[PDB]
Amino acid sequence: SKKIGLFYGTQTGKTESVAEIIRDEFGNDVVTLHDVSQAEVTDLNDYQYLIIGCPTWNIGELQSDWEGLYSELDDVDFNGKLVAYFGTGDQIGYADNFQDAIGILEEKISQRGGKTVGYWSTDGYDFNDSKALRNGKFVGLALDEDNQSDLTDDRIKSWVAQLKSEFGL
Ligand SMILES: Cc1cc2nc3c(=O)[nH]c(=O)nc-3n(C[C@H](O)[C@H](O)[C@H](O)COP(=O)(O)O)c2cc1C
Repeated sequence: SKKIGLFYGTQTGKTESVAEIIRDEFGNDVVTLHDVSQAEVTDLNDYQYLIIGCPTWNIGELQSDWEGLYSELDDVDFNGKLVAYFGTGDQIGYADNFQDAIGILEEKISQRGGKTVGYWSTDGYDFNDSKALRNGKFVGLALDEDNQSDLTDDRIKSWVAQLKSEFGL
């Protein structure tokens, strides 16, 4: 399959709204949305191209539904999969743990064989520390709907263009 499986979690709905934007931005290239509150870890097996969305909560912690699946990721093999990440977070209120959730998820998924695509520049954010940092870039798209909502659509448009190349669409 060349459809993209987008698996997101949300507590206050912001990550879901951004997920819908990414689906729209992919245009006629199909992206299928999956809320992880309704998923089983084995649903991840169904795609070769995955997009993982998660907000960071409670000072550096996973969104609740994602924590449930996280615990079972050693039950899946991500070899042969290309995986991109996005997150929502607040760089002003949580400057020391900005986007940690996607960094925790990517470290596990890459341990299990997934190959990360979609690295994103840190220019234009004001933060101190992040578990999503990888040699000076973020592991994936960092969105901030609390402080930088006006930038979200442009950031998504750019990242989707990069993803279509990295997924070979
Ligand atoms: C109590 C609380 C703690 C938060 N902790 C973090 C954090 O550690 N890191 C961060 O980047 N954002 C943090 N956020 C910001 C949320 O990730 C952000 O509002 C996000 O858009 C929520 O996504 P959701 O609506 O999909 O759940 C926190 C927000 C609140 C209210």
